[PDB]
Amino acid sequence: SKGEELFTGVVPILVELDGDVNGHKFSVSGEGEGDATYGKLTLKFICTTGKLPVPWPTLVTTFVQCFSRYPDHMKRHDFFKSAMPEGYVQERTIFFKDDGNYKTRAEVKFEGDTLVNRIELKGIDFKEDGNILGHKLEYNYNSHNVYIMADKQKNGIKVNFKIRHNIEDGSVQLADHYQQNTPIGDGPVLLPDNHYLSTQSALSKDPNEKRDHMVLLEFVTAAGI
Repeated sequence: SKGEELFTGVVPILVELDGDVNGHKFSVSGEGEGDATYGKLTLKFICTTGKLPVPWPTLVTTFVQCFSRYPDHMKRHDFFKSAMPEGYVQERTIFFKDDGNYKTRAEVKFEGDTLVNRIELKGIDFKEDGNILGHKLEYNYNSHNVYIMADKQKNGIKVNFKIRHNIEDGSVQLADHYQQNTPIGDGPVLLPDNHYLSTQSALSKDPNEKRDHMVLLEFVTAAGI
């Protein structure tokens, strides 16, 4: 592939997000590394504007699937890497059941040797007293399957999945994702056959960090083929 070669080693990652949730403006910066050979990700996020108005777990999916590990046999299905280094646009609408929804637009691409994820996030119809704004979500995360399907008309892919956020009371906060990716350039990309990504994540904190943050560790692997 065209991008395959870019992911042979450990790649530095840079994440920049600008968000507004119900008039609550904020900014997050993240740094880390990605090692596609192992579908491994390590990222540290910082709320630059002070305290995050939403719960960290809600931003996880938002904050680089090109770091997924595709087994040799599945390489031809790797749309993500194939779009590099020009990059791709990642757009989403995330509906929190019985609550507001997030609308995101991101650009994933290389800036020199660093992989960049620049995001704009807009959140509306949230309940000032709900699970989100009310910060009732637990600081954790579960493993999920991300279903991938090609989008011929748009020379990109469509992804759909649900995230299940644990609430402090033992209950669950549902987050339905609708996702579209399209190549930035005019270059060719690989259009995959339906398959999925198996994602596992772990959230932590840095004892030395005084600022509001989140440390994330993920492992991602393609399957279903």
